[PDB]
Amino acid sequence: AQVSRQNYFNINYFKDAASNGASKL
Amino acid sequence: AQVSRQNYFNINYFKDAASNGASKL
Amino acid sequence: AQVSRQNYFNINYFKDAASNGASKL
Amino acid sequence: AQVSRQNYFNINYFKDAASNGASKL
Amino acid sequence: AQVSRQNYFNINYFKDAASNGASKL
Amino acid sequence: CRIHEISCGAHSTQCIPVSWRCDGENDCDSGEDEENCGN
Amino acid sequence: CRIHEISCGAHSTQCIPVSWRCDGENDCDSGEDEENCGN
Amino acid sequence: GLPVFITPGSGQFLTTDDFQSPCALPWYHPTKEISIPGEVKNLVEICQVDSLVPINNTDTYINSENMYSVVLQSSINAPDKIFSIRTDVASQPLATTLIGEISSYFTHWTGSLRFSFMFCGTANTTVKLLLAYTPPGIAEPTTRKDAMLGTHVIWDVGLQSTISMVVPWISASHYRNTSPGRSTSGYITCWYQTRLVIPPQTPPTARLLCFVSGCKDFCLRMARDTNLHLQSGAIAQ
Amino acid sequence: GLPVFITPGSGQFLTTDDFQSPCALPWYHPTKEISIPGEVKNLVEICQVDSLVPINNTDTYINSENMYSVVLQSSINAPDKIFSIRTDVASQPLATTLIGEISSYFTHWTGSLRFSFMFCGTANTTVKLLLAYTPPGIAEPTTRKDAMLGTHVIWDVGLQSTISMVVPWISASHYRNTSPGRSTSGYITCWYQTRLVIPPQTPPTARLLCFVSGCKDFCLRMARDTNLHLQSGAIAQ
Amino acid sequence: GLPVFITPGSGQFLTTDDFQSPCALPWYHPTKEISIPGEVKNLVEICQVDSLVPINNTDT
Amino acid sequence: LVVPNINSSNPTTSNSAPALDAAETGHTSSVQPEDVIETRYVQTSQTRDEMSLESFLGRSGCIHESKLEVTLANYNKENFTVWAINLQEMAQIRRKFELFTYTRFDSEITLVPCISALSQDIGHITMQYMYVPPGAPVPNSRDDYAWQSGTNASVFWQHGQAYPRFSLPFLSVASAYYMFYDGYDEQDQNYGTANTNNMGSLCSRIVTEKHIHKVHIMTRIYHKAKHVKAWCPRPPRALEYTRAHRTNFKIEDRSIQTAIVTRPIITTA
Amino acid sequence: LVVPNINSSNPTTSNSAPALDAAETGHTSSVQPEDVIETRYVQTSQTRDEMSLESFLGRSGCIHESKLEVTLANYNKENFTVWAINLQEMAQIRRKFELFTYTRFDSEITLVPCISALSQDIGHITMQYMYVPPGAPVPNSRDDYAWQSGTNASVFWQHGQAYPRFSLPFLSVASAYYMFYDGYDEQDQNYGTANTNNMGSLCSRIVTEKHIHKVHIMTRIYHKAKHVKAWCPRPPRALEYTRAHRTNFKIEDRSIQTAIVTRPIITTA
Amino acid sequence: RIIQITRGDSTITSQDVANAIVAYGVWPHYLSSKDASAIDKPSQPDTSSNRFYTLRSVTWSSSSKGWWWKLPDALKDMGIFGENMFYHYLGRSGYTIHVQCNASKFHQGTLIVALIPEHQIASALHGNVNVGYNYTHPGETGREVKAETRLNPDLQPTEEYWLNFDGTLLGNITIFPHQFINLRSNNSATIIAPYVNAVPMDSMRSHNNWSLVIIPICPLETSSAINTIPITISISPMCAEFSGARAKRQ
Ligand SMILES: CCCCCCCCCCCC(=O)O
Ligand SMILES: CCCCCCCCCCCC(=O)O
Ligand SMILES: [Ca+2]
Ligand SMILES: [Ca+2]
Repeated sequence: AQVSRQNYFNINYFKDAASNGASKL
Repeated sequence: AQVSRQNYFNINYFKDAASNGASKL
Repeated sequence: AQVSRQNYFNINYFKDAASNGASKL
Repeated sequence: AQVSRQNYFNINYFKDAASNGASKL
Repeated sequence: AQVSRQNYFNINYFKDAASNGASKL
Repeated sequence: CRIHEISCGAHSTQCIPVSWRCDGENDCDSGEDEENCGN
Repeated sequence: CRIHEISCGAHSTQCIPVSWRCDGENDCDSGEDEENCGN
Repeated sequence: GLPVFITPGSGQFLTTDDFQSPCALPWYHPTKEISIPGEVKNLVEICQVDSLVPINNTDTYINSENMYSVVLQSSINAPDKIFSIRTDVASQPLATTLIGEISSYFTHWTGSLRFSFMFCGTANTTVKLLLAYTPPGIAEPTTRKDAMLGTHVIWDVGLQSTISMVVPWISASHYRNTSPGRSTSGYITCWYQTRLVIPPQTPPTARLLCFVSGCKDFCLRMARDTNLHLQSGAIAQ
Repeated sequence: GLPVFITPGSGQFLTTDDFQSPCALPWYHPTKEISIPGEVKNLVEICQVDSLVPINNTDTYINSENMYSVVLQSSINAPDKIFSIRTDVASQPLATTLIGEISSYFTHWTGSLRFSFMFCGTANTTVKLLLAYTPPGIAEPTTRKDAMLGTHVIWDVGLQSTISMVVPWISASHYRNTSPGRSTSGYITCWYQTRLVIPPQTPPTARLLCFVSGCKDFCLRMARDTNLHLQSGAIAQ
Repeated sequence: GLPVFITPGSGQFLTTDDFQSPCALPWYHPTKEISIPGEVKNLVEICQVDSLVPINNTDT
Repeated sequence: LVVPNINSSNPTTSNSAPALDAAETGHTSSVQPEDVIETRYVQTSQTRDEMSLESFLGRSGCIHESKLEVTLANYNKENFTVWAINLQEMAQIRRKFELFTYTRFDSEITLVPCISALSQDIGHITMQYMYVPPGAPVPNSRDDYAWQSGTNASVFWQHGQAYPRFSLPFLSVASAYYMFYDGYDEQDQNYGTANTNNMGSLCSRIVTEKHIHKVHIMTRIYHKAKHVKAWCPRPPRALEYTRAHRTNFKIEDRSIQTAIVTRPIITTA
Repeated sequence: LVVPNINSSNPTTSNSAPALDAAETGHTSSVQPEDVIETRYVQTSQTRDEMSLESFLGRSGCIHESKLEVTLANYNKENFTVWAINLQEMAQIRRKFELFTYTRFDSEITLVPCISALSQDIGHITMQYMYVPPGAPVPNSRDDYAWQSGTNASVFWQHGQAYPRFSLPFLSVASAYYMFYDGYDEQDQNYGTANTNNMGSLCSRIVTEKHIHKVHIMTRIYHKAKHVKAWCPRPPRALEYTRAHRTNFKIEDRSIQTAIVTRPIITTA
Repeated sequence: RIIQITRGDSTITSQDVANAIVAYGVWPHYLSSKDASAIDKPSQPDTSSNRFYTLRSVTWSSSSKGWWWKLPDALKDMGIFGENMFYHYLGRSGYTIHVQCNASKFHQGTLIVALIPEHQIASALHGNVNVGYNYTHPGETGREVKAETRLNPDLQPTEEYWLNFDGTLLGNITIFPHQFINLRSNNSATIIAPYVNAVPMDSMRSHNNWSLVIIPICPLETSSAINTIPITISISPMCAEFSGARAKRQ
């Protein structure tokens, strides 16, 4: 899945909650 | 194929049983 | 998404405006 | 394309016969 | 896009003519 | 704790190389490595 | 600032190794590292 | 192996980056979150809060409340200046305030400011001041006339103690620097429109406080390290 | 880990590359762009502008306007040469001109050039010149005959001061080098078709300026470092 | 970062390899090709041509 | 995340006074530009994205510098470190988080090794970092069994390996970390955040077996917060920090020094 | 992005003269080949892609060389640098951008470290680069707290790590950067681009703790512009640059030297 | 071939000209509700300011080398436009510039009239030296090319016209909005310029968006009795706007 900001892709490669990148708002 | 935990992708890149990551429950 | 020039793919891997490659015309 | 063994993906990244991985049976 | 030779994938990652790999015949 | 190089400005404990000999920074605990210099 | 190697062509400041001794390039501020050479 | 290619910048460590990273505690299950009143989502929420301005910052009062209030005299019959200050959010003496301190965490700012004043004299004490904002590009105003020619507000004390007035954002560019140089965003002078007045048997002086906050307008950007706080030499554990 | 493979060239730094690269200022929001008249999208926009040619580059006039004009004599009754110059855009004295300087930033060029001339004598002063372009492959023309056998224009001064003429692009290859060697792209000689003429009581001399610009045709390629500007030893901060 | 894995052979330089590689001259536009008689596509085209044999190769 | 725009206003002359209010309430007088000045009409672009908590604490900073001095002789009996985990030790960071009463978040830890050479060469160095939770056995010798790490989480760094890094889920046995804490012990002692924020300890130890070069390992620790939430803002700090888990500020024979600058007179700034 | 082709023309003999015009207007006489010579018909291929602004300033060049000399003794009190940020310091680049009055763009910064060895060995070096915005506290010692970087953006480089690099959004508080600026201070002083282009400063500092080898770190800085726009072209520069943010050119006892070559006579080139 | 311009209560005419040129091709106009930052109602003096203001004529002779005025400034004393300019902090405007200069069918010369944005001059000295405010704000008078020492002269802009006063070569001066006055042809130039600058509005005092330049590229020769003609400059602001009103500054 890819989105818009202030497009680009980004799936979480890691099996765990914390490993994810920064949140959205 | 990608799933939910405690989403993310993960296919086994290796041709063998053991090489796979950790199991599920 | 991939295009034609003077084909090839290119998605922006980064979450920010500036990080993107060179513009088009 | 991805298959079953003793699933997983595997496309040949190389333009030549020999470069391919091990055969199947 | 992927083809047959003497299958495999290959997209040009580069934005320019010359950067491409070897031609076909 | 000699080998003609490393040597603390103290009778005991470990040793400090020659680079910090009257340099301005205090290296050996005793503070003798910086005592009576200014030639 | 000795150790038989590094040594500025000056009475004070830091020190310049032996490689720039009468080589043509001026290294120590005083300019004495290049003074009276040509043997 | 999928043919790849290394990139200029690789393997570097950037304090502001944003990447994924394996976890050291697989299968851990965070404690369930709960109902914590008063949450926070964006710093601006704060800047919108009135904090008190250390108006009186003379070596005299310096470390007591008295630095936070001002004194009005019943014996001054005339257009006299009372106090003034630069505007630039991260300037003196604003910098120590809520909004201020925070602004001090960024580099650029923009918006309108909300200055409020509260009179503390007696209930029968009355006055008429004049809060005024003089747009940059000139010099601090020396006379009342010279001052009121700009944006102002004739505030009359009566029942409601407070009165808020605004310092419109009036710059050339859209944003301005938190930390100014020799530049300014104007000043707020304050004068005697009439005269403090009292009846018989009353304190001839009255206090005047001052708060500040940002408007719906206000906004910051460019994260940088605050300058209003340091650490000289280690902290004990 | 997805099996990958490193590539010849990896980790190198190329001044002309083009890759993505994390940002040091996450969430920054550029100041909104605005209405700035006269924008620019492509250097060619410039080359299409007439700039003045330093025709008169003799050690004499060298650092004054007078290098930009030429002088015509009322006392010359005959087919006399007036001036000439090589064509190659990045040559002398063109190189110092708008188009020139820019061409000097690339390696190959191609297109037609637009040379304009403006007569400055008196209003009753009249003449008839002859701008001529002699295609490379030979030598500068010594006589008028020898010259006009090529592409030319008999310009007659009358009311409209100007007159533009063109140097067709006439090469063997499609493109040519900005910086030539011993090679050329022809010359532009200029002669007296008739004779400068005046009435009684008038300056016996007149000035003649010269501009240059590229045509719809014109075009450059191969980015390289200009040669018409250097830096010998550091710059003060 | 997408978890990857390095491969035996990586970073080597092979005179016969075949990979992509950034270009040093972005936006350059090759001179248009043209009508050059007698082209060539495959060496065999040549071997199919009669050449003379140095039959008499005596020191003489 | 946008900011409203500013509407055009007109010369009012009403019986209602929005400018006049009363701060005694404890509310921030809600007055806007328009209400006080014939204003223009502006289409603001400005964005508050950056001012989000996630953008604020969303930056990595340093929280600790662990210097280890290698000692030839008694190798296996020293050459190892320990550390009471916490953010309380480094102003910069601490000041920020100490901007809210409670906070919740996951953490991105990043390491930065520096080998200061003491002999002519360094050889081959290899460190190990183990996370020892409260209750787990602390190491006591460069060769203690604990470094087997049958369960604790350790990360190995060798020379020439890029900075290591890893992620950490919100620990604590509560809904959030306590930035402050007006409470005590079950033995009425230790007033302070120390009363709770016991995350255990972080230890390292050079792995490379007994060798020839005396050297110094200096590993700095950086920390970025992720997925954040925070409650009850507090006024920011004003004086140098002195000790961990305590607010104390009075220092050994030195004046109470703020950041507020002084001036000659108030009728000129 | 193409160029029109050239149409075939024919021997005109008309009453209208397109060749004849008047440059007094300030317009560039719009005359084309055809109008002046029985011409051919050509199908031009040529492309102006390369001549785009994005292709021009779209190349990385150097803007600064920051040399740092390590000094054993007083280690923590020096061995660090500072730098007033700007493009004004390196002809090559500067000349280009100084080709337009105003410009807007994002930037790609790339670093290039070089360790000049002074002892027989280098050991293990590790640099740090911090971006300190105007208003932020400048470092003053290889050990100043500022290097904690709780918010500023720093990037670490160690030996054997590939060149670092990062991207930067269009800064400034305006719509574009000022290449020139006929204005002054609020205190009628400092005529010049210096009046505005205050981007802060860039600092570095060797991280590796006190050690044994004297060495020299030379880090060059490269910069490529991206996503560009520019307005009001200006005539290019003609004389060596002397000082930043000023046009000045007269130099200490030396002639005014252009690039225009001289010749003997104008009737032979 | 003719022309008639009207502005405020003023009107210029010119029996013979080279059809006026528009700066960068964008007619002036007021400030867009979408760009502005100034959040207060701008004042638009209108006809009382957007009129034609005529300067102080300078003299051109067989030896003059050039001149120049900076804009705004130059107008700082011209009525309301002038006043307003100081009474406010922020100002915005574009103008129409008509440079007149008649002569005779028996003369010859040629002037280059160029309007330049952000014209940053250079002092004529070596080493750390700048230019003094006072010298780049002459007023309706302008700055002439005089070769003969000045005062506290190390804050003096160079006197090297041929280098456009900045390290560029006159001759590429054309890259800017400009016209030519060539006695044998026209007798007046005309430029209309919009507001150019990287921000909505700027301070009328501390910055000159423009800068008019006039350089005789062609010696003013003649055989007539009058061997010195004057050159006059008339300017008219358009769509004037001021913000942040307060006291008048000195
Ligand atoms: C293994 C690396 C250790 C990093 C631990 C981060 C925990 C932060 C919890 C805050 C406790 C405090 O108030 O100091
Ligand atoms: C941290 C790396 C610093 C690079 C900063 C690029 C900013 C360019 C702005 C132009 C200002 C000038 O005119 O010199
Ligand atoms: Ca010592
Ligand atoms: Ca030397």
